[PDB]
Amino acid sequence: KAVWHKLLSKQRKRAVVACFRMAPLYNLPRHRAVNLFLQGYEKSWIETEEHYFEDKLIEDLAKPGAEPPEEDEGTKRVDPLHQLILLFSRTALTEKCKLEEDFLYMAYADIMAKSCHDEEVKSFEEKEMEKQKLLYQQARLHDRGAAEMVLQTISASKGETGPMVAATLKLGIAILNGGNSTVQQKMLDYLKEKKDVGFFQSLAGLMQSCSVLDLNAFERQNKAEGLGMVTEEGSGEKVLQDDEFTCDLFRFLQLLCEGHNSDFQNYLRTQTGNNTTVNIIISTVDYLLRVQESISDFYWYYSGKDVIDEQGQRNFSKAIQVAKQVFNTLTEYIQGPCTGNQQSLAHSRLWDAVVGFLHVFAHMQMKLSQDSSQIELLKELMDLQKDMVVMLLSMLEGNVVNGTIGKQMVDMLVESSNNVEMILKFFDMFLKLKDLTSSDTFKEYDPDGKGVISKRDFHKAMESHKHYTQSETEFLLSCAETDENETLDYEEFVKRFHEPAKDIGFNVAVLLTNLSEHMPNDTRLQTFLELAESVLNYFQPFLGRIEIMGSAKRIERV
Amino acid sequence: QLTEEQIAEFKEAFSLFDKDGDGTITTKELGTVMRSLGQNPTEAELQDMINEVDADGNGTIDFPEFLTMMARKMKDTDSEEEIREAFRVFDKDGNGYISAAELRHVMTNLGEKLTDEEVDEMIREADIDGDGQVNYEEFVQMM
Amino acid sequence: LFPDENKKHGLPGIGLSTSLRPRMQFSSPSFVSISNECYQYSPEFPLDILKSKTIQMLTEAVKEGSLHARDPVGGTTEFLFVPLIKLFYTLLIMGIFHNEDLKHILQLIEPSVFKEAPKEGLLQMKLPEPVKLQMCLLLQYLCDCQVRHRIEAIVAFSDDFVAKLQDNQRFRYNEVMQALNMSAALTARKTKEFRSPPQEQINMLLNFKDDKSECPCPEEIRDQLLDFHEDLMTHCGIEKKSSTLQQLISETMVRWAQESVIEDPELVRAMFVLLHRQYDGIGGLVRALPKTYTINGVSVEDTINLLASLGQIRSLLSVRMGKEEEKLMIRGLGDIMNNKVFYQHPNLMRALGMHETVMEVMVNVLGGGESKEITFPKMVANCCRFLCYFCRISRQNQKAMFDHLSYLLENSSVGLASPAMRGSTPLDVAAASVMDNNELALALREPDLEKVVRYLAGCGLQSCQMLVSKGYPDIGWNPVEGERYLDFLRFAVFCNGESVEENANVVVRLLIRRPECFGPALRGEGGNGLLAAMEEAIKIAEDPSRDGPSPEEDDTIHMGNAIMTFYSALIDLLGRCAPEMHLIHAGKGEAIRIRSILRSLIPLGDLVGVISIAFQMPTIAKDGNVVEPDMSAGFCPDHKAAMVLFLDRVYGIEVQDFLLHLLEVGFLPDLRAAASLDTAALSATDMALALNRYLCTAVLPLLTRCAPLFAGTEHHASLIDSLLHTVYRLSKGCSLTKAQRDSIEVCLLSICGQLRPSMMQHLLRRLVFDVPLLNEHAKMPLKLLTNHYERCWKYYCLPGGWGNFGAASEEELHLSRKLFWGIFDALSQKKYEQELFKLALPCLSAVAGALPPDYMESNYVSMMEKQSSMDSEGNF
Amino acid sequence: EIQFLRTDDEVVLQCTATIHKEQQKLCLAAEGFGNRLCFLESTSNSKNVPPDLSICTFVLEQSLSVRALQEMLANHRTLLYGHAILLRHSYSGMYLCCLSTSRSSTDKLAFDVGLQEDTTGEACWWTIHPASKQRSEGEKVRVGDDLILVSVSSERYLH
Ligand SMILES: [Ca+2]
Ligand SMILES: [Ca+2]
Ligand SMILES: [Ca+2]
Repeated sequence: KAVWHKLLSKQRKRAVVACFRMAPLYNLPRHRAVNLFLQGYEKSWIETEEHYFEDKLIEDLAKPGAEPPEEDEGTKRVDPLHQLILLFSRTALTEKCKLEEDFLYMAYADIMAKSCHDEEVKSFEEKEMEKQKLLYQQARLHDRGAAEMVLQTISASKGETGPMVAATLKLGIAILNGGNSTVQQKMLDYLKEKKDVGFFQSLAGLMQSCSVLDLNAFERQNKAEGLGMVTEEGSGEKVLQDDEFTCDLFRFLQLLCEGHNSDFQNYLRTQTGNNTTVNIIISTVDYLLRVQESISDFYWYYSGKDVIDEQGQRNFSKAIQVAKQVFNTLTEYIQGPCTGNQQSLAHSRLWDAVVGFLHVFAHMQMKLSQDSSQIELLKELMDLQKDMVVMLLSMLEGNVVNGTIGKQMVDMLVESSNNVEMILKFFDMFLKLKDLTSSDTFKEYDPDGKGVISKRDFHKAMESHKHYTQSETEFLLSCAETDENETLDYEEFVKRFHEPAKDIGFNVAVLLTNLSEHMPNDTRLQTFLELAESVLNYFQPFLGRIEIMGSAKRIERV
Repeated sequence: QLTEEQIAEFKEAFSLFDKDGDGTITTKELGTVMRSLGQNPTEAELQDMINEVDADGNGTIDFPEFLTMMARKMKDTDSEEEIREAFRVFDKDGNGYISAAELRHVMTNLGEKLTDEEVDEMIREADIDGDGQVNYEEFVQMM
Repeated sequence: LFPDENKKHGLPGIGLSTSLRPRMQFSSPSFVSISNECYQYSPEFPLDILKSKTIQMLTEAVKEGSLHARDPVGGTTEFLFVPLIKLFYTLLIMGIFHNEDLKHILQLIEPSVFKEAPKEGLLQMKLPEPVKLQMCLLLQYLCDCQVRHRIEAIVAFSDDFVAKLQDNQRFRYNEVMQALNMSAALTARKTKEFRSPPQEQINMLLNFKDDKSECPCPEEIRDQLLDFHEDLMTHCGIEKKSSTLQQLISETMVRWAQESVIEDPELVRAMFVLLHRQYDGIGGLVRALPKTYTINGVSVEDTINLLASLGQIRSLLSVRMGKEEEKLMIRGLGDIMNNKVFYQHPNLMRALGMHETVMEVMVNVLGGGESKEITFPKMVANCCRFLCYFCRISRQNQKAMFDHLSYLLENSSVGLASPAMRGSTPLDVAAASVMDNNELALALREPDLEKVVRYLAGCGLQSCQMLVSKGYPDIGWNPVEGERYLDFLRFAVFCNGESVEENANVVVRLLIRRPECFGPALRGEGGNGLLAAMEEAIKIAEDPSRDGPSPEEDDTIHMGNAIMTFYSALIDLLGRCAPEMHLIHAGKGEAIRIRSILRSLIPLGDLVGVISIAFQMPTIAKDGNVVEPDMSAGFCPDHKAAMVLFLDRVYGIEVQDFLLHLLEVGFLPDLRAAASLDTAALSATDMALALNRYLCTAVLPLLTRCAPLFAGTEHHASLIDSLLHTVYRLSKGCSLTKAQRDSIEVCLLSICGQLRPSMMQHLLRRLVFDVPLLNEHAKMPLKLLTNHYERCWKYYCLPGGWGNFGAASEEELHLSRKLFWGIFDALSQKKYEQELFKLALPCLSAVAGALPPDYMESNYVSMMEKQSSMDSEGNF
Repeated sequence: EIQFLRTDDEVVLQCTATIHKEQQKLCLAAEGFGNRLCFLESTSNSKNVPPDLSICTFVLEQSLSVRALQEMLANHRTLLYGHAILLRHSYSGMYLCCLSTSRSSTDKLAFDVGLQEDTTGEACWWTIHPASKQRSEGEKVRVGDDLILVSVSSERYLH
């Protein structure tokens, strides 16, 4: 009875706690609920309501209105869009200690940026139509002086991150999208003939001000949810403060040197006319080292934990996007065998950053493949690896036999030998998976086309195939996820693993073949070659190799 | 308007959460109970939800305020309904009479170790009817 | 929204507006009067006559201008139009125009658009640029009026929409509760709607849009919103005269721009801002709705008064700081504090942004004359008090103030040195912002702490310029500033009883990086130590030459008390920064390292000695008046409170030898002193109150948590008896508050329960003479006796008793018999009190069980029992 | 062109002194047998008194990161600022450590620094930090540059 009273109390505790927790909305007074409803209605409906008017507004604003009807008896009247852009340019050119935030510029730069882009297999006619339409929409703005204004605003920013700078960068990306040669020439001529050092100083300041992953803030957020604190913002943007700003800033610099604009590529490295020179090429590789250090630290934090949480996964995704954009920017500066930028990056701190990325790729891929929940993160990481290998292949451009860049690159590979070994083992394993699943012994285990193979049948198929070791057997079993029936779909397994291996490992195979051919007498390289024989033999049918006479009047293999 | 034995049952229910015995439920005193039931609260959440019940604003609800929140809800028949709700779920046998054999089996869930034989000495005290197997009527005698 | 069934826009301005607006008050300009109230408010003017003449003159100007006469009024079109349009705009802003006057004056602007179902309006007249700008202003005002009408219609719809939604939620909740049980209702996903915070509940309810349709609201209620939203979109224009002000403005701005190259940058800016407003009508609501608030009818007058006070304070921004302006803004701030809406509606308080206005008014004063010291020091004090109270109002206000934390801590040194200003400095505003908010403490950053650490280092390195200028002795450091900079760090590191380890590790690391923040004694080079520092501070406190300036009393910063408070605050901060006990049990290297560093910084012997330091008891004089020792100058129990906190949180009491040694050296004398000050006259003394507070908040809970260590103390017999007697005397004391009495009861019950049976004979010989009275004070003794006689029942019953403990000496048995008989009689002849009878019966039963039924009382009685020495009169 | 301090290299930790208006170069010295405590030997007076570099040379075995140190506590390479190092005394074969048993040399905060045989524990490991503002954390350490070491166990500098 007394014991029963205690037993009843345990459930009675839940009742009182439940009624304390109970906070129904109807109990609230009318005005409180009405105010909360106003805020909720605002956020849910009014902000989400979207209408498209930018193209209409720009087209109406760019029309010269009734010039033959009304006679000005003066100079050719500037169109209203021209007047607006001139006002925005004059405000930036006005000498002030700081760039004051202006709502009108914030809104109209966004409108102009949307107007430029105005956004399954598209035909050639549709692609050309879209390119022509984009060129005309960009001409509508850069014919009125937007290319100069987007440079003046950056110059006046004085290396201070702000929404004004973000809008200016977005407008610059919009007008330079697709590699607009006319806009590139206009910007370069402006910079050269007014000798602007503030532009490059502000660019350097912004690139230093760009942020990276912060373990301290992320761990504080982790303690917050562990204690139970609700996320005030779903983004949680304390870590990686402005990913959009960083990506836009580096995409601007990439579109500036797109199409192999040798003049602007060289002018970024060395501003000859200006009194003071800033090395954007070196600043970019410094930021790359910073972001790779942050990514390595975040991986080290998640090394012990078996499963990656959603917050960590999203932070990895954002950091991967930032690093991918930086790698693309560095590729575009070293495209078009630009010898100066190639030498600068060779003597810079790119090599240790690539070494760090190699370790991250070697261990992160091993960790993620076992778990079947975050395959998207693995795909993004392997895309980042593909872009890194593209950057290295661009670094090898114009390299003669026994070249110094190739030698430094082989030294980099030697320094990162074990990580390269593990990456090569990964690719070799998941590329031989296709031959395993195409073997006729596995078809004899699963004669009908249902594809429902058992775990034990797959295990003995691997032994009959005999090409894999016991460690490989255990690792494929771990990376293979099946239901409680032990029934696994080898079809989805291979479509999930092999094709990614196929389309990333090609770049590694090409890089290794290039290095082997350009260094026929490097003893250390044949070790990697013999480790990658199986990958090379698999990719032999797919690797096209021709020789052409390069721009340097020397025979080059492509 | 609140019926006299209901306040008396509200007396004991108030003391079930007022461990310190002063008649004031502090946020920390309430908080330890909610961890004991499994939920993990923030201090702000507890202090926010404790403000609504506190009419005085002292930060600690006294029994007169506690009655008002108790009067807020319909405990018209929930008291004996929960008593029957337990008697139904404690009736693992389903015979309508709850045996003492599983009495030790559910009191162990809280962590008690009282001997098997002694409880049926206590159930015999509960079984003034002498059933030798406790029913709801004995549970009503218990509560 | 729409005046009639057909969805046609009404004329702007015309309509019923219920939004609260500032009151119009005017005073008659009479110079024969000798009053001064007329100086407030603006002079009266014939507004109706001015309105009629303005309408007539604008009509004449429009009709004459269209013919382009050679001679306009004033000689130029600008001279003719700009002043008249400026006066019209001023009158329109003030709101004098109403109904037909507005109709006529809008027809004078544009006949075609505003005609109600040839002459060209003002907008087609080939006007100069100033006139164009003044017309853009009028169009902006008309658009603002449209936005206000839209907001009012939205608030009108919300009234019944929320009412029906609340009724529906009541119905659904009732059905769900009939289905389920309240105890089981805590779980189950069906109850998540009702357990969610109200904002989240409304966010889930407003999911009508799109196709997801997971909201629990039914289609009948959904349709009302799915009609009102499209009506609002139509009124905003998101879906041959133009028929709309929006289209008229959109055409006019572009026409002007393509017609002429505008030279004035302001005209271009105004035209393009207005065009963007026309093309982004949804943005108007997006900006307006966060600043929209709803109040009940009863609060209207108080809201109007609060708005008037806010208007006065805001208008005083545009005037320069001065005597009368300081007086005015201080009085207005006080009015806002006294307003009830300031407490009841903090969301409106934050939406109006009064905290930003106070930010600006403090920034002006603080930046004015930094070299010549902060002038108007009362103003900074009032602003800081208002800001701290604003933080205390609501949690979101703390978040709002946390955004200005960088400026506040940069100006943390404005008025810390000056006393009587506590709670009125920017440091106090920062502390209130980051006080008891765990999320804010976590969000607090490291450089922010570094700034305070540098300030503390400077104050520990060099002296106080203001104090040495007023004549205080030039000691080598500033404790007055340090006792504030340490309090801020305490609030930053310690929150809600728990210690924020992330901030504690940073603070400890910076404090050991710069070791001169610890004070000259603890600096480490030729330092006399904490105990010697306290002794030197006591001596400098008794010395009047060095304690005061010796060339008001609240301004007098006693140097000894300042030093003692500095050291106590530093020790308290370090103890709060000490790692929690569970983390040490887990064994984290960082926690172990921090604990070891703190142990290295502060030795155990110094803490023991400082605790051993004794107070100065108040004494009664010959005349019969108690002389009060000064607490602005002297050794205070709050100083030892921090010492005990550090001892508990860093070194820890885990060994009985140390527990007993500490009890002998520092704790028991204080208990005896309280038991001696517990006399009737001395109870009300500040010393009795402060000592009781310190005891019941620090010492007694420590001995309660260290209760199990009292098990094996047989060879210390007298110490535990003295402790029990002093604690019981303190409990019998009267001045104690309810919490203090509860703490004493819990501590005594724990210690007595853990104690051996033979030791409490000396407590029984006092309890048996007090319990039979059965007064209100006898509640705790009954429970103590119940627990003891239940636990040690074998000791009395069994002839052997407890094997280790033994058996009674028959004197305990005689005392127990007397207790039993006295309790039984007193219960018999006292009036029934239910609580007293429910507590006494278990005690009586336990005593009856403990006493053997074969008990033989001895022809022994006691000789001269020292009853008088324990009787209440004189207490001895 | 410029060398870099890498693992398995023998170096001497040399500190400068400004006593009585002169720059005095001192080297950290310790001898295995007998006194384990470290002392300092003059090197600027090399022309007058021959220094004993035998007890002054140290070998840098590992340059693992702080996270690697945390992991191996829970259980050929170029030094980078912010990494944990393991200096081994060449003659004795005993690694440098913070003895954490102060001799009470006036300042009570500091501990004693000596040599310990066992490698386990966080006392032997030391974290390097860049004294130069030009140098950055993660950057490789130049052969000629200034260092400020921090003891992992005591969070104290070699002073
Ligand atoms: Ca209350
Ligand atoms: Ca049963
Ligand atoms: Ca029964």
